[PDB]
This record gives sequence, C-alpha cells and structure tokens, in this order.
Amino acid sequence: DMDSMDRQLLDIIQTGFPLSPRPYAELGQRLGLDEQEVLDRVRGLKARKIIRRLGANFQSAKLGFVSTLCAAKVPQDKMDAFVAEVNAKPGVTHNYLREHDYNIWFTLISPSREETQAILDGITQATGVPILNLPATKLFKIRVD
Amino acid sequence: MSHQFSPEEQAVLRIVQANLPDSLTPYADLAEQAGMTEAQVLELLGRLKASGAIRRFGASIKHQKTGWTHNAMVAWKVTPDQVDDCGRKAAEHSHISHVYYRPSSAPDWPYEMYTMIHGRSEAECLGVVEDVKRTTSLKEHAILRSLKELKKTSMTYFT
Repeated sequence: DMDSMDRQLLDIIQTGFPLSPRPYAELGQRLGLDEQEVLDRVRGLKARKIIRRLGANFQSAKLGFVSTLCAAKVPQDKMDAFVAEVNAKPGVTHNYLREHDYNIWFTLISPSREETQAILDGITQATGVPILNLPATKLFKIRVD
Repeated sequence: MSHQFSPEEQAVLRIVQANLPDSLTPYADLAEQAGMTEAQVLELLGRLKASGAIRRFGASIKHQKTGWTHNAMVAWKVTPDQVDDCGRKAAEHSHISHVYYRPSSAPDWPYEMYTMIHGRSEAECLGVVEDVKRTTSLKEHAILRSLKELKKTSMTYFT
C-alpha cells in the first residue's frame, strides 16, 4: 500500500540507486520531486520494511569465491556434534535436516576449492563423519527475483 | 580480499555490504569513514557495478509478487548425453527455481541433476515431479524433503 511515485521510485532504486554525490537530488530530478522528499520516502519505505536493505549485492564468483553443496549420512549418535561443527563455519550459510539416508545437506562458500576441501576434511576429522563435496559444473536456472 | 582490493576499498565494501550511510551525501560519508575521496568511492562502486562484481547496487524489496509456500529439493539420475537437454527442459518449468548438475562419484548417491520445486500443497510439488517425468527423459529420483532448517545466514564477503 503506497502511491505511484513510490512505485516509480522503487522501480528505479531496485535496478540502481544513483552513483552520484547527491543521489536523492538525482532521483528528485528524474521523478519531479524535492530532494528531501525522496530521502523522506526512502526512510519511510525502509521503516515499513518494504525496503529490506539499501546497498551492494555481490556476485560471489566475480570476487574469487567458490560455492558447493555438501551431503552426509549422519547417524543419530553423531547428529548434535556434526550439526555444531557445520554451523560453526561462517562459510556455511544454509544447513538443513532432510528426509533421506543423506540427511544433512549444507552450502559451503570459500575463496578456493582447496580451502573448502580442507574445511570439510576438518569437520570429518572432528566428528568421524565423511562428507560428499558436490560442486555444480552446469547451471540451468537461478533465483534472485 | 587483500589481493584484489586496497585496505580503503575493503573498508568501503565492508559498509556497503550492510547499508549505505543514511544521508543526502552517502558517498562522502563512506569516503570519510574509509580514508578515501568521494570520487574514489564512486569510481570503486562504478568499477564493480560495470564488471558485474556488484550484481545490484540499490534496494532489496519484500519479494516482488510472491506469497507461499512449499519447497521440494529433488535429485535425478542423468547420463552425460542427457545433461544439457534435461537441464534446459526441466528449467523451462514455472515452478522450478534452481537447476544444477552436480557430478557424484559416490556409489550410494547416483543422483546428479537437481531441481528446486515450488508452489503450494505437497501434492502440487509432487505434480511438478510428474510434469518433469513427462516432459524430459529424467525418470529415477530422490525427494529430499526439508525436515528442519538448521542455519540460514547471509555470506559476509568482506571481513
């Protein structure tokens, strides 16, 4: 629930918030609005949680980072220890208990394929549980919208 | 990160990965916190936006036109000759958001084509599984139903 100027503003700032010294003045000139009103409107939409975040979103691969999907057959007696060693890694962003023999599925991001492998080997060493390192070699569909 | 960026550049990037300073001149505020000029801030952000290192420089909004809910992680058996064909065909579906090919040398894990399925009711997700079976050569599969979300975090590239 907002006005057409907020819809036009959000249509611009989603593609690109202006990379200029006075960006709200640049938005004001494009929208036919006073510089301060555009700041007021952005603050309001942020406060109402319509704007989640205003900043940079990176493309991991272009920063020299590699990503993988990891899987393990975790027995009930090793569960709490394994889950804790996995979650203690900052490179792990997603961890899930899944309905299969391979019941622990997690994402691991790091600067290289060698560092990711050393992290996985380090986990196996502490828990006694082997891990499948499954990087993607081909991408057909990706969600960001 | 030290190999691609100067300490000052990394300082700008540590802030922008969170939020832009809340003012009329955010690039001047970035410049003073990092030990750079405003023009240098703009050149760094412009360079990474141009190269694609910054996929998006702006606002993250609540969804777009998305409601809820049901997710379905399904892994399929695939031979090398089927890969591109099955990949491209499975990805043409509206209810699928992720299609990955992840080779596996593990004897007890023969599934390598991954489709992330969406929609509503459990049966609608099972329906897209039937849609993939009629529209592709993919047959044998494993449904990896989420039982518990153990960690959901965002990656911090600049520490």
